[PDB]
Amino acid sequence: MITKTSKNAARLKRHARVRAKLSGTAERPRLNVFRSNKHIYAQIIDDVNGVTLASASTLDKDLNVESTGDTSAATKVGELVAKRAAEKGISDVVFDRGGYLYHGRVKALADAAREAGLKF
Amino acid sequence: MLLPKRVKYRREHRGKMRGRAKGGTEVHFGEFGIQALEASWITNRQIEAARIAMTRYMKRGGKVWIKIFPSKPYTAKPLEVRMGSGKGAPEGWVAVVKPGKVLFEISGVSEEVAREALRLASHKLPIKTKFVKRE
Amino acid sequence: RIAGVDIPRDKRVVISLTYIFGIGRTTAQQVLKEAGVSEDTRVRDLTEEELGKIRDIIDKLKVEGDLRREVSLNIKRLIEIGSYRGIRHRRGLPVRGQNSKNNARTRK
Amino acid sequence: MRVNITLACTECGERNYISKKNKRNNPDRVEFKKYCPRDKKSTLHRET
Amino acid sequence: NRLKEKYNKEIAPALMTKFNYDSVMQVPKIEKIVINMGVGDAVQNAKAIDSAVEELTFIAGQKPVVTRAKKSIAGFRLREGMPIGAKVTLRGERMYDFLDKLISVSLPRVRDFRGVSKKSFDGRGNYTLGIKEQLIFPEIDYDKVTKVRGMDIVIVTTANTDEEARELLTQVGMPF
Amino acid sequence: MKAGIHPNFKKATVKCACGNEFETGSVKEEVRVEICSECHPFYTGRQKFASADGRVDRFNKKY
RNA sequence: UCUGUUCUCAGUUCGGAUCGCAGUCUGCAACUCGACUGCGUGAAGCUGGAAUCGCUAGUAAUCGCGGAUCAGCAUGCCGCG
RNA sequence: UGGUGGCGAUAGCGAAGAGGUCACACCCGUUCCCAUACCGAACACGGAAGUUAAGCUCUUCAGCGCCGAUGGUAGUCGGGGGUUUCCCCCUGUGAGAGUAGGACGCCGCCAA
RNA sequence: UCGCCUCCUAAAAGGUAACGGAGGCGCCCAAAGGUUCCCUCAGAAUGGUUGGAAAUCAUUCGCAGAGUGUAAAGGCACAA
Repeated sequence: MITKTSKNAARLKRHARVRAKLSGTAERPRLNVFRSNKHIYAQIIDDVNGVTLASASTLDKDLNVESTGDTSAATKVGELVAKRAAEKGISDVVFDRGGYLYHGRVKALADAAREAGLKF
Repeated sequence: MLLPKRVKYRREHRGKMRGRAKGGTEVHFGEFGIQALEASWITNRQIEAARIAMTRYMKRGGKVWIKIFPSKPYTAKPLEVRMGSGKGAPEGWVAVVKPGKVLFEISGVSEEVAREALRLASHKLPIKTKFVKRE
Repeated sequence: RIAGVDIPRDKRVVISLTYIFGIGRTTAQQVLKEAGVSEDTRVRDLTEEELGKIRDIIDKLKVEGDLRREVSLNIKRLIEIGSYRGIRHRRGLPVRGQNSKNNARTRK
Repeated sequence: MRVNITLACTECGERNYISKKNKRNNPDRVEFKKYCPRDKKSTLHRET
Repeated sequence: NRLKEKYNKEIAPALMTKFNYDSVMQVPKIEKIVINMGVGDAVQNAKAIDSAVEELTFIAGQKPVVTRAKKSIAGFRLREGMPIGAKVTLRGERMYDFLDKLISVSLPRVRDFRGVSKKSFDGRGNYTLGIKEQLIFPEIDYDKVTKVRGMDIVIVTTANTDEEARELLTQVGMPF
Repeated sequence: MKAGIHPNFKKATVKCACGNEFETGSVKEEVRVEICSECHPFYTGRQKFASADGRVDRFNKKY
């Protein structure tokens, strides 16, 4: 039983490290990502009251993507959270990676936000 | 001849004594103990003289059970010098003793011989002194 | 190579086989006479079948570490027997008996 | 052993800058990129 | 590949049904093999690192990593700087290729090998071999090779106790 | 997997003196084997040659 | 000594001492303490400072051969080529 | 059930027992993105054979650790005495592991 | 001994003397700065080489014993 370190512990460590200099306030919220190996989640968080303005996930009941976690599906769920902002217009947000490096599905999510015009 | 083999700072303040001892208020390790009533300084030579008195009178025992160790160094200037120009040289070591301090503990020796040994050695210390037995 | 240790390459086999432990010139002569290598052979030119059969005949003979452990076993047997001659090996003095004062200088 | 260096700008010739450097560790002539207030931009600066 | 299929097919189910594990996939498995040089001649000859960079690149298909002395020792004349030793780590299929090359040619090519002791573990189930010569395969340039020094092999498994690792390496084929 | 610094290896084959074939990857393509596991008697159950060499002098003077 | 092949300058096919195994002979008996043989092992030694020895018509140097004390034991000694 | 915040560890470290069809995570392969001075161990890319033992969530314990009052003392602001390298009395204040006990969780918002 | 820094004396804010008790400074760094990204040491136990209490490795424990350019004090492993 050689000790393999868990992914989530190191991810919470580096997520606290990136959280230490940014936190989504009122009218300046935080866009947070989870990149679990079957589904992709995005949230808009206000820090001072602990509320969620909008959120989006690949396990949603319409306009599903077959690959369920491809970067194409990440661009799709970026489009969905863009329409969630379109009902609830904030039109600016600070991106918060999970410590997930800015190359992957998080990069496709960010690029979907840029293409839809969500100001980072 | 009781010596701390290493000390951080070889010169330190004389200090002030007031109030009872923090610990050592009861004889716990032997069965007859001796207590201080008045607070003063007790030196290496006084500890050694009391131990020689006890051991040489009893000529037997479990052990002697000295309960204090001198850590405080005291300093003296050399004789006949104009006073000042720096603190003097360390001369010896002192165990600080507050009232209610057990000084020596005795186990395994009977009643009157223990009484005689503790009287004989308490006469060799500068402080007023009382016998005590373990509850 | 042959006994797990290397061989010289550009000399004759009846001499080159004496390099490996526990086997010698007369022994190499008498094994290679019946092996039929004509006593002048470079190892750069040979055949695998003759290499295999010399491999098994030097495998059957007492070559590689077994002579070392055999003489070690006999000499340690002599140590726990003691019996003078073991004391001579332990002290390093000459054993077969000689004038121990005059030369005695191959040992110690 | 550190020495004082004035740093003249490349094209204009106004120093505006001093620094400390070790001639044992850096025997070459140092090249920096520093703002020149006469030239109104960051310009390469020469060790004199 | 081949040892993956072999490992699964006649090591995993036999021992898991022998010792009645609660899940199949908690079977012990060899995790990696790490090779150490520890060559302390860099004070005397500092240029001897690329020496056996060549034949550790001959052993494994990827380059070794030069180790780093974490402090300075005066009695060994080791200042800080001038790094000592060389390490490499093998995992995946390259580790299984190393076990094939270690079993097939290397231990028979060792000409004094006897059955190793049972108590050669580190106490938890992770094994260390020491091999005193560079003689693994005959294209090691033994004829004009420079040094005759040794090699440290540490095989590391996920077996928590010693008995599981012992029976696993008997199923691999280590002679004891 | 940095290309250009790892030495290339091919799918190599392993040929024994007994004609055994085995597969590996190495710098070379085909490797000679002088002695192999199933040829060495130590692997093959009990030892064969040192079994004959394992005798001791059991005070055999009687001849 | 005279004709052929090899080694090609090396601690080597030099050199043979110590060591284990197995023997032959002599003798009541080869451990203390004999000689010799077959093996294997192969050591120091790459012509040696201060100084120092012998040698003038077979002389030095080499190569052997006998003999004497003695059951057996020469590199000692005597003699011969 | 997951994601995500606040509360001093009354939230911890451990000892036991369940769970996975949805999720989470193990696993599988490096074809290009990327990467390890060594590598798919991590960082990535894209799939889902089987797998709850671990990560995770629940039920229990005072083993360890943590929190912790009432009178009790030591110290002391302010008065007043004494044989004054220090003691004693007053209207007040009031310590610290030690015991009363608490506790191996309490509140939000989105997706089931 | 004469200037500057740090601790105690310094009497729970700040300040406070003595020829009182301990040290240090008259520099170093073109990275030993700035930013972006990623972790975790000191020590101990056990296995294996010339490897030796102690070169290098692998595993386990390890809230800080180690680091933090240099003296000390205050801070820091959500890194300083």
